[PDB]
Amino acid sequence: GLFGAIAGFIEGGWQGMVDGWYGYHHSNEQGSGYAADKESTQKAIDGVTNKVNSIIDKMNTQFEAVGREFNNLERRIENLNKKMEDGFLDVWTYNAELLVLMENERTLDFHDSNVKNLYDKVRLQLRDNAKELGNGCFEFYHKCDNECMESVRNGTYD
Amino acid sequence: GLFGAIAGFIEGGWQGMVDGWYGYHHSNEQGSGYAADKESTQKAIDGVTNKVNSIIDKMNTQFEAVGREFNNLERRIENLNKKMEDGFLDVWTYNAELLVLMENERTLDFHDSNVKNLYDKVRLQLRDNAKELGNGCFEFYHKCDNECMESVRNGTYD
Amino acid sequence: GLFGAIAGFIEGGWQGMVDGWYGYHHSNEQGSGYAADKESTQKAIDGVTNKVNSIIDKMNTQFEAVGREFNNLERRIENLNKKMEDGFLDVWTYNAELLVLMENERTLDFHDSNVKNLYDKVRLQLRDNAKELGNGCFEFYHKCDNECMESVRNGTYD
Amino acid sequence: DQICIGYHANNSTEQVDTIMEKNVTVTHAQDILEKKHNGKLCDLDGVKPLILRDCSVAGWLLGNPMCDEFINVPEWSYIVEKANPVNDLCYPGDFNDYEELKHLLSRINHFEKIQIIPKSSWSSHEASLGVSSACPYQGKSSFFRNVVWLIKKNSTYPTIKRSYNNTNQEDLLVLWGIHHPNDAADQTKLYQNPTTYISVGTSTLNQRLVPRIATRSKVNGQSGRMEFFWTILKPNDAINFESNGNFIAPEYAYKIVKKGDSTIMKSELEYGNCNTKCQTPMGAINSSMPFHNIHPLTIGECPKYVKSNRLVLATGLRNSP
Amino acid sequence: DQICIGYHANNSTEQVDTIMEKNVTVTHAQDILEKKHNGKLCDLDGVKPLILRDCSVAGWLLGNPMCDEFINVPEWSYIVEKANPVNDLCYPGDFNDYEELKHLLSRINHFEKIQIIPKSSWSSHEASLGVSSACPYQGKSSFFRNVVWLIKKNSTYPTIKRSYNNTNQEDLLVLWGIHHPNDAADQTKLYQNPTTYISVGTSTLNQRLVPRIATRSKVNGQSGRMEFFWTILKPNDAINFESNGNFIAPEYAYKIVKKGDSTIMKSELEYGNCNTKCQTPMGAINSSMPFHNIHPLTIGECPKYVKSNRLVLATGLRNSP
Amino acid sequence: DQICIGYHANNSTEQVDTIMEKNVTVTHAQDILEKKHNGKLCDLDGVKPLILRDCSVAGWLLGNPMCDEFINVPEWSYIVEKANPVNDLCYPGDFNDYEELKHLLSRINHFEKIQIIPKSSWSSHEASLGVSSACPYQGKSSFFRNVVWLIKKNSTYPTIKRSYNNTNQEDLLVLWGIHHPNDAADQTKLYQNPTTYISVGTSTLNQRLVPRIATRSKVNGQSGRMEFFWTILKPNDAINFESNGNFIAPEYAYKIVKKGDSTIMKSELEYGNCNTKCQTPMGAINSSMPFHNIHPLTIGECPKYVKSNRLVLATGLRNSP
Ligand SMILES: *[C@@H]1O[C@H](CO)[C@@H](O)[C@H](O)[C@H]1NC(C)=O
Ligand SMILES: *[C@@H]1O[C@H](CO)[C@@H](O)[C@H](O)[C@H]1NC(C)=O
Ligand SMILES: *[C@@H]1O[C@H](CO)[C@@H](O)[C@H](O)[C@H]1NC(C)=O
Ligand SMILES: *[C@@H]1O[C@H](CO)[C@@H](O)[C@H](O)[C@H]1NC(C)=O
Ligand SMILES: *[C@@H]1O[C@H](CO)[C@@H](O)[C@H](O)[C@H]1NC(C)=O
Ligand SMILES: *[C@@H]1O[C@H](CO)[C@@H](O)[C@H](O)[C@H]1NC(C)=O
Repeated sequence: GLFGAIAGFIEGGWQGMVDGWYGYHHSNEQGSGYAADKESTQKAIDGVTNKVNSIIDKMNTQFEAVGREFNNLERRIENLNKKMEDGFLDVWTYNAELLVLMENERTLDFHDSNVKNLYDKVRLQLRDNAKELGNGCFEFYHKCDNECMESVRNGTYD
Repeated sequence: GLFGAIAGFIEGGWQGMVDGWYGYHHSNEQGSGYAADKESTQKAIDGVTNKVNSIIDKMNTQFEAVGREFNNLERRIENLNKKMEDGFLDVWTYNAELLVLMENERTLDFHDSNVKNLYDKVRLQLRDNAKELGNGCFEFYHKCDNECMESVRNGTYD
Repeated sequence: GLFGAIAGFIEGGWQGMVDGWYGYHHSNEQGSGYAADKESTQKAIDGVTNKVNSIIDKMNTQFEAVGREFNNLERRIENLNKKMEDGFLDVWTYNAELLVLMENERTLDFHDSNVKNLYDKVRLQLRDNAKELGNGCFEFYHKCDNECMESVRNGTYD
Repeated sequence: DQICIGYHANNSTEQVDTIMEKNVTVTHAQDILEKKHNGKLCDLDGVKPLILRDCSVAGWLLGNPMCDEFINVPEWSYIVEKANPVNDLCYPGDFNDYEELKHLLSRINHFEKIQIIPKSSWSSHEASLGVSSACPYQGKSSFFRNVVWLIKKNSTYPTIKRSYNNTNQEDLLVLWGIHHPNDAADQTKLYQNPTTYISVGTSTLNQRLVPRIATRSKVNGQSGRMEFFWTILKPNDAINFESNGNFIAPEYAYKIVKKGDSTIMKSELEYGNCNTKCQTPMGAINSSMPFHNIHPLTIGECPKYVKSNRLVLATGLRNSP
Repeated sequence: DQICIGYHANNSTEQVDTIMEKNVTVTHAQDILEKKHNGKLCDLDGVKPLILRDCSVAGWLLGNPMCDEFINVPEWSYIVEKANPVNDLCYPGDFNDYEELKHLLSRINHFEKIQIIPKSSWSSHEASLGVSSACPYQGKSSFFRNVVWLIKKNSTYPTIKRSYNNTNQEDLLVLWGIHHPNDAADQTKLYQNPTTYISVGTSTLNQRLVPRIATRSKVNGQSGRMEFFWTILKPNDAINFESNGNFIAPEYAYKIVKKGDSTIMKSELEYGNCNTKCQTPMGAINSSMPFHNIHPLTIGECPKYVKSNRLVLATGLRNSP
Repeated sequence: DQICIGYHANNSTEQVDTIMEKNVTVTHAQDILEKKHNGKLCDLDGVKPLILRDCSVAGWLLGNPMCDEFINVPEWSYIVEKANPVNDLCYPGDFNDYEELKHLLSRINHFEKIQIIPKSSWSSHEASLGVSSACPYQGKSSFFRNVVWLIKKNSTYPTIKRSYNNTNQEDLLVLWGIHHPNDAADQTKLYQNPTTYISVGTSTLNQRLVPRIATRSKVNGQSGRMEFFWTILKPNDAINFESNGNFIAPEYAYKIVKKGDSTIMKSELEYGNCNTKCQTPMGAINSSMPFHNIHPLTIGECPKYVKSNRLVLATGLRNSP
């Protein structure tokens, strides 16, 4: 993906995080586990929900076909009528398939972007205090207990 | 935004920079103030101006409705004529509202991208010479006067 | 570009790399030269090929004009027939020119993204072992021979 | 001690398409295309359709004796007619401006049939011998129940001068016709007079019909032809008939009670005994999807129709194996 | 000592929409939709419209005496006609191929009216008694000023054989008509002869009109009907009339001087005494916007019409509170 | 010791457009618009077009003697007709429902011409004197080869009663006509009788034509007019003619052998002696491009038509100077 996080430098997702879309894994003497990042998950939920609503609403003004009949000596206009109705239905089928194709790609990149921004936020706080491992993880220099760990997730570390 | 700078790691814009779209704030013993970055602002102006022109020009070949009249026993074709004219106006209303929606989103992300690229350029020059604070700011290790300050903005620091 | 690599912090492309789209240049006591990065080049080839195919296929359901004739006292419907056929051809000309405009921009940004991701991958491995020069290059602290050099390209350095 | 940034995976098998890549597995997705119908014709907001079966719009309005089921029909939501209904125009001929009339019907939900010229009213002409073997009812030669085939009375056809003025508030659909015999002798036998005319007039209509006599192919054992005309009689307006033979006179005329959204849809399906909010010629739709791919021609509260096989939006992210 | 990267904010309150987010405040924006008109009908590039008021295109061309304002009209840019003009066809009837003629008008900017058959030219027939109370002028019974209601002269209607050949370079719009009386007696009183015809011919036209006699509703105190026909007479071509009664003869015919872009627009508005470069049936447009949402039917140099309430492009960036 | 990340440049001069920037030089690109044709009319999948040259669809079907080249034509792929063909309707007149017939032709690839009423069959009438100087063949006055101008035999025109029933499996295009003389004397000279009729009947047709006598402009030295009618005769159906003058009788009628995709295209071009898979009125197309900008009206396996001058997709990246 464009932002290099999802299936990039972070090789795979986490089956064990059911809590949200993005978050943290921590590991220390006291133990290990997953915490969803509530802020960026909720922003992501709003964004994707508004998009889906915008997509539906912009699509509710499509062409509506009407039944129309012509006798045997009105072949030209029966054909005009047919090519017109088929013409609009092709335009709207195109509009809908392409909008879905393009916005799917933007949705996947949005999640990538969100993951990278969260990662960078953590990187900016840890500074020289931790080794950037290369895989989404940071290895601390001094011991880091649960409330040290809670501190990073909070935005209060230093 | 996708690039994480605007209303991201840089919390807000600067009322005090009227000079351009992106730039610097400096603070030292001699004083403090704002300098627009002329290069990236001008690139941004060109980009956004070309876009608006492309948008207008691609939209100048729309369907033009024509007045057409039918007697009382030509209801079918009067209706065909109506559904055709309404049909094209709906397609073009859709095209225009969606183009605006999509390109607005790309314009906001373009500004974000520009801010992040400028920030990264400064980051690459400062190196270990300054503490990356996390909020758009870099804190110098040695004293940095106005011409030291001018040096970063210029691309000549080291 | 959005990702700041191509014609950004990496000032220009390499005439001397005919091997692929993205890759490395190395320089040490033993000599200097270019190696394409096969993985990211091949991913780029697939991506761009699928896009072009998707573009062609989504465009194969356009309006087809049909010859239709009207006598001297059928001017209204001859005109309806004309404005309908011209109407659809304008919609599809618009659809095609805009799809090309938008996807060209996404293709250039995709290459930028690929270059930046490859650069960041190398940055994460080199760590404190090398000076990030600012121009796409990393300057090693200890001597780095060909198999040290092969090691970075491989993803095995440390 | 280690902290990591990461993202959701799950057991999801849902796939979405992008311009660059196809069949991408995502943690969550939203299908927006309705692909199912019930395969039945149903009521629309409780209101039953007028389902003709074997009868045609012509057969119904003129009163083909095989279309007795539709002598008196309630308010309909929409109309259903087969591709080729057997019971149309039993005595062969034409229905003038037929398609424009079907078109008028798509904006009409209810007809009320009222007598305008009684069968008992004809004094100088025979009203009960105007039948044909082409239109049989219960074994006996009958005729279109809403018009009257007028014949000479004791070898005399006096010029008809009839007027109707529509007191009714509503608009009135008036049907009439003309008989085209196949030879000069049949003209004499039916009507006595040799060169005839039917003149019809309203405030807007100015018509004079003249019978076209010619021998032609026996359609339904019949060489004669009927040509049926219609008009919409405004309120406070009178329709004036004048004819000395070949006149198929209005007995009953339709009041148009209600004007509402409607269509005539083509279907070989019968009534399904269901209710729906969205009807297609293939079946009814019950969904909250924005799109459907069932059929272009719907009535009611319907999703937009597209020619797609699949419309699925990604909502979640790229799912890892 | 500290250096920071940052971006512009301001006091801007302008909002734009994106797919993901609505009402985003931006430092700068560009509205591209024209939402205003002046509410007037105006000249188009200095050139005044032909504003009929109460008269119709039929009433104008035939020369309804209440349409005297339009006996001689200058070059027009576009035409304006009300939804239902009172002054149309004062003597009731029909205008044959009327819509096709209105259509021809949208490609015509200037007419010059010339005499083709003088009123003084009729020798064997009365030309000054062909009037009606349905078309009154200054209290007196008059008639369509451009055609002539021809009557018998001293109880005799001799067959008319008239020819006109168009010397003019231009194309010529020739109007004529036929009277449909309501009984056999009125036929005699007006024309003497009982069964009549009007035959019209050009190089392309091959017409024979026959009067349809029938009693009908009194439209404007009149049971008789007029049916008006027209043709376009090419240069170097002759139009040949032949009739023995019921003939409404051409007096004046229109030369088509100019062919240019034009439309007939429907409006209840009167002349506004303004000039414009873009006119709609609701008012004139003066803007450099690429789009407008005023009305679909415009003439001139106009922005493209969309059904939007709002089209605003972001140019600057997300504005901070 | 130094390692760098970088990207491909080359000598490419290819440019692409984006919304933000125009004329961006890229290392690689893909043109998707076909801009070239050969400028010739060619065969379509080996199958030659019916190229009329100077003849019209009317001139061809009726059998204008100057259209002898098209007495017997093989299966065609598509038809080519000039904007204004000189050889149409040599004796002036009209072709009834002409456009609807041309429309039927776009769904027909092969005609086989068969005799329905032989010239030798006419007993009570003269069949060999029905010619005109308006339709000359080899210096001599001739006539439409597929219909017969019937005249009185020794000052007598007996009522014609002719029937044809189509044994053939196929559908049959039957052409006929009526002569409109310019005066009462020519009526007598040609047909003897003064007031005449032609009645045509099938299972669906119910026609009675009556000649319109009027003096009119001499088109091609001729004041008389011919009006040509047609029908499609179903299998197992009979066509019944009945006339006492002015009858232009069917000699030959067309069998419709093949129904296939076809069009009538307008071109001033002649046959090119080429083969193609995609034909336009301007020339043939040979490309694998998804798009072309040649002409809207094509036949065969064609790229989609757009009004563009340029459609180029970037594939590679921004090329450095
Ligand atoms: C994607 O999957 C669908 C159904 O699972 C399959 O029919 C299709 O062939 C696949 N497409 C590609 C390009 O692999
Ligand atoms: C037409 O001719 C065929 C073959 O003789 C015959 O079977 C059919 O009944 C005929 N139909 C009519 C209408 O004459
Ligand atoms: C956005 O603002 C407009 C006008 O300021 C308001 O009418 C609309 O309700 C707002 N939309 C949303 C989604 O809040
Ligand atoms: C029609 O009948 C109504 C009711 O008698 C009457 O008021 C009206 O004047 C009549 N109009 C005509 C044309 O007879
Ligand atoms: C881009 O190049 C084309 C042809 O090379 C030229 O005609 C056009 O003017 C250029 N466009 C711009 C905006 O410079
Ligand atoms: C019409 O009149 C012009 C001028 O007299 C003459 O040259 C032309 O031949 C005439 N044509 C006919 C059909 O009378």
